[PDB]
Amino acid sequence: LLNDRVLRAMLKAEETCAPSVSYFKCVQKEVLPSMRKIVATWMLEVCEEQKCEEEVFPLAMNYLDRFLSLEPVKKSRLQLLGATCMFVASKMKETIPLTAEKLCIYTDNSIRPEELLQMELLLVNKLKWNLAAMTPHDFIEHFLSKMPEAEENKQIIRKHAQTFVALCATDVKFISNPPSMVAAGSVVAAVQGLNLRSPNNFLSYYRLTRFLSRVIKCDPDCLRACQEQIEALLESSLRQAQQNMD
Amino acid sequence: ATSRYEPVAEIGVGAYGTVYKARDPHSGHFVALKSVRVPNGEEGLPISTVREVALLRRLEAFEHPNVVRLMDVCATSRTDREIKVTLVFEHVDQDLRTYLDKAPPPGLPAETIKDLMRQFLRGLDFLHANCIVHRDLKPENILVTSGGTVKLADFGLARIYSYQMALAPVVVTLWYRAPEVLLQSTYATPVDMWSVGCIFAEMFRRKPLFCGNSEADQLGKIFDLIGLPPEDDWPRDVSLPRGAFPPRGPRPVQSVVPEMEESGAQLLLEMLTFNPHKRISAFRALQHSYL
Repeated sequence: LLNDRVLRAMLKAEETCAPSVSYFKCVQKEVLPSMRKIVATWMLEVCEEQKCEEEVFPLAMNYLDRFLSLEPVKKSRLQLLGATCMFVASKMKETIPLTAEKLCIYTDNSIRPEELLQMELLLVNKLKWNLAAMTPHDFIEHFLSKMPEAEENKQIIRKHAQTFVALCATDVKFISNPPSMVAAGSVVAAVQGLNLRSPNNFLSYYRLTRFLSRVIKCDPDCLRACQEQIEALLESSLRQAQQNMD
Repeated sequence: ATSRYEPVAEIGVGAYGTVYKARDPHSGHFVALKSVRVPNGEEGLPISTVREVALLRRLEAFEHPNVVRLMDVCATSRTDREIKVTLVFEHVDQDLRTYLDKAPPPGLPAETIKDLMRQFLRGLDFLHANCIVHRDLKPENILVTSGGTVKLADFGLARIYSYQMALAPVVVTLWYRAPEVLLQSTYATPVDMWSVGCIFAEMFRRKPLFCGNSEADQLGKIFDLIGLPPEDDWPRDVSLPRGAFPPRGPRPVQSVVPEMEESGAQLLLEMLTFNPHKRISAFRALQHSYL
């Protein structure tokens, strides 16, 4: 079919956009994982608040990681990078792209359109205009097409997977694992957790790791490892969801 | 300039401006540095420029043989109302003209054609698959470095270069444009197939099969060979959109081409239908009796 031919190409391209798992050690001096945590989660709120196309956020994070992989950045200038990555991500994925002014508004006008636009060329050029990158969502749909599940079911899987993908994107995992893994780990965690609540329904869960790793052509222990990592990230939302007081 | 590339010769000037040629210092390879001007909006890079260029880079990871690679891109000059973007490219050594000009053959061969075409359709069918359609499908925008290859070129670019007609230029070598391309402005995918048969013929073994100038002049030039279609195969609507004026009939193919085979005539006919619908497919062609 054309499933494999595209998929093969998706995976090639996936690897041409891969960031460096080492950039905090090697490239960055000021910037630390906790700061990226703050920008990523800031970006997520913007995409949510602005009801952006969901593939915008994970696309911007790709840009951000691939840039931190190539350029050292002052922390004071990180949020600006977040903004720019969303600026370009949105332009790439949205019929009504985010406004530079609307983006700076979200920084409480800490940054300015003129700065944003300087960055855009920085970012775009560093990435060599290789921007139609893959997202976890691109794969989720693919895997979903291969699966024998009623459209009602695929909707719920699709919903949950994309939650997980967001969880991942605000984590360093997203730097280590390509969207194919992120998508599969998320589908695997989603479908599995749905099979529990509703046994004898999401029975695509059944050895879904091997299935999806057969597609991705990946070590199924990594998909198992990835899945667990996600399942843990989710738990770590038990902390956030409540401690908002003190 | 400027770019981490060192230019040399200047393989061409034309529609897409000057097409100079450089080496990749820390790679040690040849590169075809093209270029373009786009407007510096208040919202930065033209949404349509980022999207168009981005897609051309979403290709190098197919490594398709008969298409050239956008190797790199760079937005060099920012200034209020203009950014300049050098498109670094894969570099063939020579083109289909320099190929058919340095032609030892007196008329032939055919298996240096039948392959060479069945090839040409390949890259076209690919670019089409990915939703790309070519404007300037020409012997300028077709090439081979050596060993025979046929890497199609200057694909897509038309969208990115819309800002060119702010220079309202230049060559306008309208030898190949589809019966629609300037009878209207349809920019369909089939119109990209027409330009094929026009190169298909020109290969046996001469110069343009329909070079003229005027839109209608070429339009009528075209009718001379194919034969003026009666309605309802007759569209609209603008830009001195002439109706049927000079009335003609269907002329044999091999006639003015020396000389198409049994099918080579019949296929180029399927190719060069007026009606883009009952035209031919970039693929269905690519597997005709003519092979």
